[PDB]
Parts: sequence; C-alpha cells; structure tokens
Amino acid sequence: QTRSSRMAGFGHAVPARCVDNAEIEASLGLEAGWIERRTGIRSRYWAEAGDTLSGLAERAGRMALEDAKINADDIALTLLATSTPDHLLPPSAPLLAHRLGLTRSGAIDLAGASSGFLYALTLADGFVRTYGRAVLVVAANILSRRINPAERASAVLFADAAGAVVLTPCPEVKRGVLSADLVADGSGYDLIQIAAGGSSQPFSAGMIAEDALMTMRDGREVFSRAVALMTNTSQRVLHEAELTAADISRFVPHQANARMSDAVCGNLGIEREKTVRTIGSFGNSSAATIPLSLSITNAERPLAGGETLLLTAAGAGMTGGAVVYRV
Amino acid sequence: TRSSRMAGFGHAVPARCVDNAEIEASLGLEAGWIERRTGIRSRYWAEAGDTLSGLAERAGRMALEDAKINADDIALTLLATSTPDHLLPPSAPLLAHRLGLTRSGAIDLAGASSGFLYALTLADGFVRTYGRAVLVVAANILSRRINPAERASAVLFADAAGAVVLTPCPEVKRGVLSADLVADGSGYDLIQIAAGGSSQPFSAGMIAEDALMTMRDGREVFSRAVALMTNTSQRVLHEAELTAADISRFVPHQANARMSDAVCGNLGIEREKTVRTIGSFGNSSAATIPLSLSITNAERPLAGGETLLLTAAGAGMTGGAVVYRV
Ligand SMILES: CC(C)(COP(=O)(O)OP(=O)(O)OC[C@H]1O[C@@H](n2cnc3c(N)ncnc32)[C@H](O)[C@@H]1OP(=O)(O)O)[C@@H](O)C(=O)NCCC(=O)NCCSC(=O)CCCC(=O)O
Ligand SMILES: CC(C)(COP(=O)(O)OP(=O)(O)OC[C@H]1O[C@@H](n2cnc3c(N)ncnc32)[C@H](O)[C@@H]1OP(=O)(O)O)[C@@H](O)C(=O)NCCC(=O)NCCSC(=O)CCCC(=O)O
Repeated sequence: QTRSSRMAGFGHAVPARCVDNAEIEASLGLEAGWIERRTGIRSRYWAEAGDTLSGLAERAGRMALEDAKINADDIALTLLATSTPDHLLPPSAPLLAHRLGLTRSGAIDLAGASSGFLYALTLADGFVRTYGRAVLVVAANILSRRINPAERASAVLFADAAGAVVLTPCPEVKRGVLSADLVADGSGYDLIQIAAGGSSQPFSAGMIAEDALMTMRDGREVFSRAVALMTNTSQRVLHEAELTAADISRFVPHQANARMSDAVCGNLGIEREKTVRTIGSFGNSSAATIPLSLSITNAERPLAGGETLLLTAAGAGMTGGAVVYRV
Repeated sequence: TRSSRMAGFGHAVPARCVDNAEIEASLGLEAGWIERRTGIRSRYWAEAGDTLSGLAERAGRMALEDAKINADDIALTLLATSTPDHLLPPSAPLLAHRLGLTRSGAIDLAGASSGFLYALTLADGFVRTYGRAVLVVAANILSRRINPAERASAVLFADAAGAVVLTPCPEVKRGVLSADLVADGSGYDLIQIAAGGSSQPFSAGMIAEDALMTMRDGREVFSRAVALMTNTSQRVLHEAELTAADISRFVPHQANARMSDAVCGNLGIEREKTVRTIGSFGNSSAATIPLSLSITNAERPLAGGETLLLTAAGAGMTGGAVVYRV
C-alpha cells in the first residue's frame, strides 16, 4: 500500500570550531577577502580532537528523529553517506545506529563522494516503497582531517558537517521522489583523489604525509565537469517529473562553490532567489551539504505540501545525480 | 515491473593460488591445521599491480556477458567493497568506466561481509521502482589488509569478486520474496582496523600494522554471527511463508565452515542443499555469496521455481538474509 516516501524529519550538526577565512588566508599568504570573492565562503566548521564522524552523524540524526516524532524502533534502515568513516573497517553506520538506539535498523555506509546523499536518498526511497518501513538517511563528513593545507584550491573549500532526513512510508502517488537520475563518469576518476590508503597503495610506514590527503588535480576541469553533471542530471529529472525550472519551489544544489551554484542556476534558468545557499557559513562538506541545507531551509520556512525541491550534486568519481522531490 | 531477476552471474579471483601449506609454514602450524579449523583448503591472493576495480571488472564482465545484456542497458552499478582502490574517489565509477557502462550511476557500499545482501536488497528496490537493470558487484582484496601474524585472520581471508546482473521482470511472487537487514553496533570493535579512518588518520610514524585488520575475540564474533545469520534467515522464511525444507539452495556467507555448519544446524538445513565454496576460495567478505552463486549456477543452472536462501553476517556487526525465487 506504500506508493511514495516523505521527508518526515530534518536535522544537521557541525563541530563547534568556527574557522573564518582570515585564519586560512593567513596560513596560505593570501590577501583579505580572497576566499570569499572566489568561493562565496565566509567561514566553515572544522572538527576538533574528540570529535568523531559517527558522533557528528549522531547529532544530526538525533535532531532529525526528534523532528519527525518517530519512535526509534520504527527505523528499519540507516544509510550513512560518508567519505570519512571512523575506521576503514567496520563501516560507521552500524555504530551510528547503535548510538541512536535504533535496535531494529540495518545500517550501511555509502561512498559516493559529494553525490553520496542523493544516491542514498534514491536507494532509501526504493526501500521505503518496497517494504513500507521508515529509513534514516545521514550524510556526514569530516573532510578537515583530509585537507592538504598547502593546496590552496582545496584548503579553502572543504568543511565538516552532517545532515539527516527521516523518510517515512506514504500511501499517496504523485508525490515524494518524482524522478531521480544517478550518473558516473570514471574518465575523471583521477581529478579528485587521495593517493594512499586504499588497496592500490595501502598505507605504509614512511609514506608521504600529503599522500593521505585530498588533491584536486585540475580545478578548472573539475568545475566544468561538475557543472555539466549537475546541469544534465537536473535537466533530465525535470523532464521526467514533467516540471519546468519555473515550477521548482526550492533549488538545493550541492554546495561545492558559490560560482558553480551560479553556473548551474544560469544553465537551468533558476533564480538564485529560489536557491538554498549554505556555503557561506558551512563551506563544502561534500555529501553532507544537501541535507544540511534542507535542515536549514526547513528551519527558515517549513516545507509546505505541494512544494517541489530540485536536488542536484556532482563529486569525485566523477559522480553526479539529481532528484525531483514533491512535498 | 514487479520483480527483479538475476539475469547473469560472474566471479573472478587473482592468479596467485595459496595452498594451506604455505600459510601453515609461515605461522608454524601442523599440516591440515587450516582445513581442520576452517574447512578452507586454498585461497586466491592478489599480485602486485592487481587492483580491486580490475578484479571487480572481470567478475562484472562475466556477469554482463552471461546476461546477454547491452552495456548501454545498465542504469546503476553498486559495488560492495571494503577495499576500494583509493579512499577517494569511490571505486564504482572507475569500474563502470572500464566496463563501458556509459549510462550507469555508480556507488560503493561498505557493509563489510553483509555488503552484497544490502546491495542486492537496495538494487532490487531500484529495479522495481524505476524498471531498469542494475549491476551488483561485491569484491574485496582482503589480503592487503591481513595482519599475517594474526592467525585467526591470516588463515581465513582471501580475495575475490562476484557479480549479478539484476533486470526488471513483470511477474509477481518471484525474485526477492523477502529481505531482512540488521545491525548490532555493540559489537563494532570486534573486527576493526585502528588507523586510517577519521578517528585515527594515518600519519608519519605509524605502525602500518595499525592499517590492518584485527579480530579481538574470534569466539565472540563466531557466536554473534551465527545468531545474526540464523535470526535473519528465520524471519525471511516467515515473511516468504516458506520453510527451510522448501529452499532449493542455501547460500550463506563463506566465513568459516564451522559457521556454515552451525547456521545450517540451527535452521535445520542439510549440508547437501548448502553451497560451499570456502574450501577453494576462502573468506572474501561480501564477495563470497555472489561468487558462490556463480559457481553453483555453473554446476547447475538456476531453474525457474527454485528458491535460494542467502544469508550473511559481518563486521559492524552487520547482517542480512534474502529469499530469492528464480
Ligand atoms: C573556481 C575556480 C576557477 C578557482 O577556485 P579556487 O578553488 O579558488 O582556485 P585557485 O587555483 O586558487 O584559483 C586559480 C585559478 O585561476 C586560474 N589561474 C590562476 N593562476 C593560474 C596559473 N598560474 N596557471 C593557471 N591557471 C591559473 C585557474 O583557472 C586556476 O584554477 P586551478 O589552479 O585549476 O584550481 C576553480 O578552479 C575551482 O577550484 N573550483 C572548485 C573545485 C571544486 O569545487 N571541488 C569540489 C567538488 S565536490 C566533492 O566531492 C568533495 C570532496 C570529495 C569527497 O570527500 O566527497
Ligand atoms: C572455528 C573458529 C575457531 C575459526 O578458527 P580460526 O579463526 O581460523 O582460528 P583461531 O580462532 O585463531 O583458533 C585458535 C583458537 O585457540 C585459542 N588459543 C590457543 N592457544 C591459546 C592460549 N594459550 N590462550 C588462549 N586462547 C588460546 C585462540 O584464542 C583461538 O580462538 P579465537 O581467536 O578467540 O577464536 C572460530 O571460533 C572463529 O575464530 N571465528 C571467527 C572468524 C570469522 O567468522 N570471520 C568472518 C566474519 S565476516 C567479515 O565481515 C569479514 C571481515 C572484513 C570485511 O568484511 O571487510
């Protein structure tokens, strides 16, 4: 009897340390306002000693569970979209479920870089509709511990955060996920990467510190590919939901870079004014950006029935996706 | 579309065959020690230059060809792995790229030894929701994470990939009849790698050993995993309104032969209905079930009406079971 899913609850969490552009600009020897003019970021949050990825996910998730007024037994599945799990084994999701007291919930990690959340949303929707039970979806990242401070292009963008949504089963049609498009382009696999620690170059004694840290090979190629991926996926989910950009109530792009948000907005003819923008205070926390923005915009103005959200993201991989969601 | 079908099966291993004798000699063991305690006889390990995505690609490609499916037809690739090529990006986009799946999304799932059952459950949900084919690969190179001095893990773990092509099917009362996915984080520390994640990032001056698996209490892991596989199996059987006697083939995760026997015993299922690949292929985490599916399908093609009981437990703790009807 389940025909759709609903975003029944929202949440987000950051570590407490607020890092202004001025601190980073000092470390990298750039004049004042460099970061804000080129990225739209004004400050970001970075994790501190003691802060764990699963604990950050836990705070966002608890906020979303309480927002939904859902009992913790009712969560059948927890999807944790992250690139930065506590350990390389086991995944962080079973610990997140445990910390939240979700005793009947399965749990698994999804690694889809900055696109991870949209994949998890899509797969969760298919679970809710197939099984008629609720799913908790958390995206969270502590990228700060992966930042190469000497690499200006990445050290100025990436941030730590978590966002969470509780999806519940709904009997009605023509609502929920109207369309979804998940893409990949592995020719760009090498554009955003960590060299060491996977199976191709396991972490070894005496490795170059920087080999454990993120690198962005071609910031301009990455910009072009990501804009194309977000535009093209957005475009086809709009057509499949039979909506136009003028019909979207809120546009929630991945918060990669304000200039990319602008590029996609322009390409689709979507007002900036309908576009949720959280990069100014929260930076680029990869897969976490879209659910943190959803929590923020819902906090500002509760999502009203009939509103349409366009969610889109692109990330390392390359990966990309878009979702048309009707409240 | 009302169901999914496993339209193709595939598996792959690296080229280095490792007999028990070599691991027993390294560890100062008596002959037959590994086989007595695990039922493993030999395992495949990666060689230098082998990559997880390449291994996954060989299994995936065998499954795509087995499905007689146009590469254009794959809308989504799910890669269940614990051992991606790199910590960033995920390996799934590279895997999809080398297989020529130009219309496929791609993402890694990390569910330890349960990953394939989560992937299958989530892929089946996708197929039935969107009416498009999904490629599900599970692959691991655990050999590069084995602490060779730790007997409990060095004698078990192995490298493999297995793949299943799931295609949309119009008819009801077949395919995935029921699925049950569980987690128990109170056992999270039992199977762990200390360094490398965000809790203890890998740094200059680290042990390197700290980058490798440790099993802190094999006996406790054993008990918890037998319980999780048993309970999930019972509940998928109840939901599918089947008894164990109705199951044509039982395909548990190949962790350890004593564990396959204990799970069989709890569920009342005969060893003769149980697929057992651990003797030649070892414990390759989430890869075991699809590798075994490919093997058993090679021995005897899956016939319509046959019912498969799939079940696994792993680090997390995680677990799951699936009832599938051909
Ligand atoms: C916006 C720009 C044009 C520049 O922004 P920026 O970061 O401030 O870059 P920048 O390099 O400091 O600016 C220099 C840029 O200005 C130009 N330039 C200036 N001087 C030169 C020169 N000597 N030779 C050649 N080009 C030069 C080039 O366009 C430079 O770009 P580049 O060096 O290639 O980054 C772009 O290059 C860029 O960096 N875009 C953002 C990349 C991005 O958004 N990455 C994140 C995607 S999401 C993801 O998945 C998250 C992490 C993974 C995960 O864990 O999931
Ligand atoms: C049947 C066995 C015994 C298996 O045998 P084994 O593991 O190869 O061997 P072992 O446990 O080392 O057996 C030897 C046992 O002899 C004991 N022993 C010997 N001398 C002493 C002493 N002086 N004092 C105290 N204990 C002593 C040891 O403690 C050993 O027991 P233990 O390690 O506690 O099981 C079972 O009890 C067991 O250990 N099971 C757990 C292994 C398992 O099932 N693993 C797979 C889970 S799947 C998964 O998710 C994969 C991980 C990675 C990934 O998914 O990515």
